[PDB]
Amino acid sequence: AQTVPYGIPLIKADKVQAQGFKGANVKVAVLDTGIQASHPDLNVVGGASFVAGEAYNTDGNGHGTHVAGTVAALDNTTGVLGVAPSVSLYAVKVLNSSGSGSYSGIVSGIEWATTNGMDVINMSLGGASGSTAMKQAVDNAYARGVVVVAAAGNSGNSGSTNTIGYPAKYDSVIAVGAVDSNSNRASFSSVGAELEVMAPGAGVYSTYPTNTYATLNGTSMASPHVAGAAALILSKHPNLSASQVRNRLSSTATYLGSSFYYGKGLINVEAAAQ
Ligand code: NA
Ligand code: NA
Repeated sequence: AQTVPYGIPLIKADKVQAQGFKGANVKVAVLDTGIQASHPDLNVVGGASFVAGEAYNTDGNGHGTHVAGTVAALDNTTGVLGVAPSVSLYAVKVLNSSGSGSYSGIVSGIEWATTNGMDVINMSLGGASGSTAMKQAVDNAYARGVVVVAAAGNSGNSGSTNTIGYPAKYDSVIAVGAVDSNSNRASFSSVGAELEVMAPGAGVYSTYPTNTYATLNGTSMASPHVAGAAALILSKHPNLSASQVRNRLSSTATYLGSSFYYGKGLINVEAAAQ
């Protein structure tokens, strides 16, 4: 009745969940295209909208509900299952239905999450260039205790070329890369020195607008696995700092190969949340 997306077992989320740690009472904001809050496998407690004309609890694109689903789709007898199924989900709409947003929508969205007490911030969005506003934004959210996790990018490797982008490029934000189910890197996964960890990314099946589920590809999909894993780490050890969580994710990761392609490795929430 309920589907267990290959990702959950691949990062050992099921192990920690069996320990009784499901991300409960941990606040998680998803800066995206909105969230089809009425979806039966999702529980959006609240959020804000920084895109004109669109509320925060609707997903005109689909990307948002998908990424929310990876982090916290309700542990029940329907749909899929999320990495941290008991987390407090927050929809922070910063991308419109085309999957585009402005530096100010995004900056406003981060500023809100930091103000409102979010523990983890997930950003499955990016761009070629950053901004002083965005950099200072993520720097504060991080310094204030938030775990900012961002997609690395989907530009492959152009040789020496660092295809990693903002917000992921910055050092207060964890840049996540995508591996398939065989634990191999994905052709689209951006490469660069600031690549931190690898989380499932190809063939990711999750919640999709209009009460259904779809399969997507992208580091957009890798990202919520880590935003998710940070939540299980925080529920189990709520006294940890963002740097302490970040370190556990990266330090216990399973080595796959060169960091310019894999960062420290594929993540392991069981060893991390140890
Ligand atoms: Na479910
Ligand atoms: Na980074």
